Amino acid sequence: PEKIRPECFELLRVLGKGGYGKVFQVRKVTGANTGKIFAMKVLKKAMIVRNAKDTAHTKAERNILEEVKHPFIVDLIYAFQTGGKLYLILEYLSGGELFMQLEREGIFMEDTACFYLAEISMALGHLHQKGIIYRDLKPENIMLNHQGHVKLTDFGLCKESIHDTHTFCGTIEYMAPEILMRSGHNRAVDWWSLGALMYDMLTGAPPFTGENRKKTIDKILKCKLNLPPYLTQEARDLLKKLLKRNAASRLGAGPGDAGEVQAHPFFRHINWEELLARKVEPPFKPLLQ
Ligand SMILES: O=C(Nc1cccc(C(F)(F)F)c1)C1CCN(c2ncnc3[nH]cnc23)CC1
Ligand SMILES: [Zn+2]
Repeated sequence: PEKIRPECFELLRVLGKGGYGKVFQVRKVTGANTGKIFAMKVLKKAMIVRNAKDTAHTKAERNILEEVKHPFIVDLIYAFQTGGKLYLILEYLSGGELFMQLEREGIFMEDTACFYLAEISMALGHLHQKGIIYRDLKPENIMLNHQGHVKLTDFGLCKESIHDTHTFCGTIEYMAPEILMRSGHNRAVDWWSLGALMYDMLTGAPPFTGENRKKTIDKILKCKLNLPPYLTQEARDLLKKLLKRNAASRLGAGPGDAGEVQAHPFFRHINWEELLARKVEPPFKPLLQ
């Protein structure tokens, strides 16, 4: 049996740092996967007990996450606790954030947006089946692997550096009204957020923005959707079906879940079997760019 220790990993570079802890790119230097590169998160258990909402919740989420096998969800490989720290060993993802692609491109062609949103919808469908709600599809929460395919990566504890309960840490621009109102929610919040992300991809900004936090929340709650005249009929129709205040009435909120969204005419050109098999050419290939 292999004894996993922090000493099994050499540190290569820092990928992130915050109040809860720190993320490293690492190389495993002993055991079966000697030489393989991973992402290693190191969380301060002392900090976790302090800043929290429900550790049982986030623990259960990571418990499920560890067992998930899906091409568009991050692989949480090992998890162990020694010292006063929690170590999470994940697959290393070299393609950067979807945020970075949007920053570069300004806005996406509809075919580009369609590709990413399609892969994301399959990840969401799988998550819901396994009992996970993603909550927040801000483009920083979606990474790309070396090929340019989506990996959902933001689970469990709040990874923000500047905090605020952790609902309002970081941008709330992609989160459903009922999360912000703390009025109770379910997987329908994910289809809202997919819509907010789609809107950002196609127009350059999330749907509801304010000069400050208070005004932004007010706009999200009012949910007065402004549909740009320059987007296709299919894009506008999907957006109006996702970005609805009535959570129950969102496309995807019914019993078919992701199947409802995937059937929409906006995705008419997607071959879902090829997409899942990652046989569809991504719009952007990190290794080549
Ligand atoms: O966790 C992160 N940031 C962060 C920021 C502050 C604090 C903390 C914490 F306390 F949790 F440790 C974490 C990001 C997660 C996604 N990232 C990955 N980068 C590369 N391979 C990856 N494989 C899986 N994820 C990635 C980049 C960083
Ligand atoms: Zn926080």
